[PDB]
Amino acid sequence: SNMSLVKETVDRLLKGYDIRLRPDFGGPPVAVGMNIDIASIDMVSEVNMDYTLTMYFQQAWRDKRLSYNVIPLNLTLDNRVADQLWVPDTYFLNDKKS
Amino acid sequence: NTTVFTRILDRLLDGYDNRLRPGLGERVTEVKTDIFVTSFGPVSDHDMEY
Ligand SMILES: *[C@@H]1O[C@H](CO)[C@@H](O)[C@H](O)[C@H]1NC(C)=O
Repeated sequence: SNMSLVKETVDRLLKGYDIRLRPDFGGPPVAVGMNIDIASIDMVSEVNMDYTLTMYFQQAWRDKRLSYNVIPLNLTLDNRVADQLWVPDTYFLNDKKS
Repeated sequence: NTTVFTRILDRLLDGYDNRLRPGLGERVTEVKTDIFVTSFGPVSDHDMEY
């Protein structure tokens, strides 16, 4: 079935996957493209010298290990598989509570 | 009948992938929603929130 085919593909992808190593661990740097969809800027406080903003922060890179050529559809997995992939260590330098 | 219920629940998640929605490539999932507001909280005017 199509569901079993996709499950086999995903299991093959995540098998033998080292999360400690970024894509191209011994080669050129990986390119991470950023998008931000600012939902709102809530409060701009003069007493704390801060401002709260809610955003849809999106990153896009290219991992060659998560490449499949069996199914032709753009897979959308549960949000819990992100704990088993490598994701860039992005941080906001001037944040206080997020 | 605890044994039979455990064997049902074990057969139920045998080969289950919780990373694929039901009918991933063959259909569209249809989530039927409902809401029961137990308490409509205080509307804060300063934060424009509720
Ligand atoms: C996958 O995404 C690309 C870029 O957004 C798009 O061109 C392509 O049609 C998508 N694949 C499917 C099966 O929709």
